[PDB]
Amino acid sequence: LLDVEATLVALRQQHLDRQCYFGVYVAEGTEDTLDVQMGRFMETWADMMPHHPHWVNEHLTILQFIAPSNPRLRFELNPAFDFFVAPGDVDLPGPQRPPEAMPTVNATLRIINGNIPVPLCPISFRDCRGTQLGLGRHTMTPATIKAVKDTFEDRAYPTIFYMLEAVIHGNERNFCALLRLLTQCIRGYWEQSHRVAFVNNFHMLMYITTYLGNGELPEVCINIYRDLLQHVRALRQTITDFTIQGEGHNGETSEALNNILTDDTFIAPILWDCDALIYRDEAARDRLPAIRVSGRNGYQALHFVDMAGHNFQRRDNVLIHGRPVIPITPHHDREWGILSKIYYYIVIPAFSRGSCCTMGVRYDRLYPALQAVIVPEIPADEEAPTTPEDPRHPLHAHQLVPNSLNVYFHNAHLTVDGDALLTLQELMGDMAERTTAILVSSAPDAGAATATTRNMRIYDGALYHGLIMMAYQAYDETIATGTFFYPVPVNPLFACPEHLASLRGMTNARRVLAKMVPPIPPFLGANHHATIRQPVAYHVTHSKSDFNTLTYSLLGGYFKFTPISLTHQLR
Amino acid sequence: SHRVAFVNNFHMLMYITTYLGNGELPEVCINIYRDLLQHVRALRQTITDFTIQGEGHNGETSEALNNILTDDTFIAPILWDCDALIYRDEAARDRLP
Amino acid sequence: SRVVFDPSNPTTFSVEAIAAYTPVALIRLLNASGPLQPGHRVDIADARSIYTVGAAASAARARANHNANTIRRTAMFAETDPMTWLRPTVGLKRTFNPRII
Amino acid sequence: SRVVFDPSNPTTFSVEAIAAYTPVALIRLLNASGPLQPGHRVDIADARSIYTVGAAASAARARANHNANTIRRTAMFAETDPMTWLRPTVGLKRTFNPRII
Repeated sequence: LLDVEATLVALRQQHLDRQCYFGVYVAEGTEDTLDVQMGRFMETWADMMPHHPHWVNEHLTILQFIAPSNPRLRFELNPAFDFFVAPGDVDLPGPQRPPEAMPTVNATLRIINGNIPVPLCPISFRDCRGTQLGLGRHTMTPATIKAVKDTFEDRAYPTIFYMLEAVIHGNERNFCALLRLLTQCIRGYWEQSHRVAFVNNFHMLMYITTYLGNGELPEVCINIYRDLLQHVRALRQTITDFTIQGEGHNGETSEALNNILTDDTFIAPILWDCDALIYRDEAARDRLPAIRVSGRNGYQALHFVDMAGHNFQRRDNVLIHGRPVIPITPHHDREWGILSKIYYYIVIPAFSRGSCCTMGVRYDRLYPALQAVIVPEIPADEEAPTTPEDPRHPLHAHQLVPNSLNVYFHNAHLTVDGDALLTLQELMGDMAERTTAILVSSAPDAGAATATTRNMRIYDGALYHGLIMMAYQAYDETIATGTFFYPVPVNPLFACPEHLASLRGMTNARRVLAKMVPPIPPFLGANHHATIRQPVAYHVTHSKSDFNTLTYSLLGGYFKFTPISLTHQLR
Repeated sequence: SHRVAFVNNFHMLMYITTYLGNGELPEVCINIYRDLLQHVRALRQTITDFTIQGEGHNGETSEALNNILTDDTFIAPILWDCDALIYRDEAARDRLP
Repeated sequence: SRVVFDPSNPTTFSVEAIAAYTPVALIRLLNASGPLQPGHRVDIADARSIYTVGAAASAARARANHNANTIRRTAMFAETDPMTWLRPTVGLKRTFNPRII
Repeated sequence: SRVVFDPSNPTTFSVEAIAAYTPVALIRLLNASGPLQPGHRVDIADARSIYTVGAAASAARARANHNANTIRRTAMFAETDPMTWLRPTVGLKRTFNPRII
């Protein structure tokens, strides 16, 4: 199945000319923050597209794909490989601009069986396989389904939640300290529209279930969170069930030998602590790994950062938010990563349906905004007011001044006391410098690692201290567009054709150009070299069957296509 | 009377959802408005779904070359601002207006 | 004085002195008989508009009186700040009561 | 004194002396006209960060004033105890009110 040397030779023999090497080229970072690189990528990818890509038209039926007019027909030879054309005599990654060279034929590997083009593997078959997988497994209740659907589809999500999650950056010493404000804000947001909040970050709902899991919240939101967690656990259990146990090669055992969601070499799209990188480098240790963190190769992890010395401008420095209880140590356990991968790659796409995006934050602009508190002095031997109608309350007009935090909270229409707002000063202990990008690369797994596939290499990008926005709206003039966030999406799945309006210097030409092809910078990964590819994105954005069935079909599609994983699946 | 109002103008329900979308109104009227907006967005998405993307002539894009609701030369029956006229004069620039 | 019978009499100069409620009472009690001999050859509807800007000025006086207890209003939109470089700027939803004390 | 017009004037040395609410009111009334002749050639955004650490100090001052009635907080996690051998240790959920008397 992996003797493609002769076929590649024969393809290179014949003369073929082609241009538009956008989705096949990978670059590196020039140590800018995110924005100069984003603008440069915008201008380049605008003026460097001579023709249209051939991997984007996946709407064709089987008849059209078979018809001899199909240009990409001659390259569909092996079901486990992808034959494309790329500029030859170049090394990946390389410079920022692709040097001019003669185009040659290159062939990557289809790691996932779901990467097969939709014209060959239809959507109805995937949905039927998913409903065959989910025979009697755990399902979700229509109440929770409707609630999370409304939360995902709502455009009135207050930016105060994004700001709070950003300043928390996923740390227990922050969560447990701000627990007083969080329960109040959650209950207030819920008892206005019957909607559950804080579904962006994975490291929020487990904290909710573990801490506020005794009756602080009403019996409904805790039940919704428990249902979501139970669905994730049932998915993981199914991954365990549908493979044979009792064998493991030099690398990982049957589990990540068969699937990807249980693989440590794979990383989540959002990183908050550096334990995943430790797990990644310590898991494989055989396939030659490489990490690019904004320039120099190799990351430098350090403990918590004080308030005085923050150094918003830095290079090759990653935080871990100290420790809740000298070398670095992993924060959480190993299955935490598996749960995060399952969540982010199944439940978020199945509900957002290609509407969510991922963006970066600006702490240099966020922190000066949150240091405006106008909580009033309480008289001695007196009680604090609870309702905001009296002037003593922080949410009163007597204490409402422009460009403060109380105006933010009033625009959000919430009710908070004083100690919760005061806890922000203790939150100011730990800090967040900036969000950054990571480009990891490794050889194929030992299941399909032969004498020629080792030369092939996979490339995927990820964000550190990033953000996931559900539904961006450019019709909110209460806050300037791009005041704290800027889109930097790197995925065929998490792409956002509309969130780009928040980026500075956007034209109608760029808008309609990005409306067709998903904008991904080359220094963050190419489509033909990444793991998740366009077929799965098209499937998740065009399939309309259900939510449970969609999740199970995506799970079934997330499977390897190696001659070893086949020994598990066929058995 | 259990009835929603301000349905004559299109520049009223968008403002309602953008501003009174936190809980100022009961959970029924805001839900009605959100449902209407969702239906509009669904029709808009259907228009894109029923056409082939990736080609455009000297005029507008595939969307307007195929359908009319996505065309800028066409104008709404009621206008409150003159941005539609700017968009119309800028979009075609070929057919003698 | 403001006598709408002779159209040369009513003007915004005098309406400012008149209160907000009294002109409504004034117009109601005046008779329909208007002397046709006096009349504005200057598009009498201007006197109608003159009556509008006069009523707007009378309403402006009543608000200034009411503003004794109201709260000063601010900008309801962003991007309006002298030095936005220090910190960002947000609007304000006018959902309060002007009652202070 | 803290005068944001001349960028050399505002420093955290003076912001600590200023209160919590008055600087917000202070920045509000200051005009947009900033003298372009004086200016920090030292990454003026450091003066922004200087403005942040100064505001943190002012907030710390107001917090210390509020702590007169606040209850002393403890550790919310286990494993943090001088002599764990005598008896185990647990955290504490901060779901109380600082009001004492």
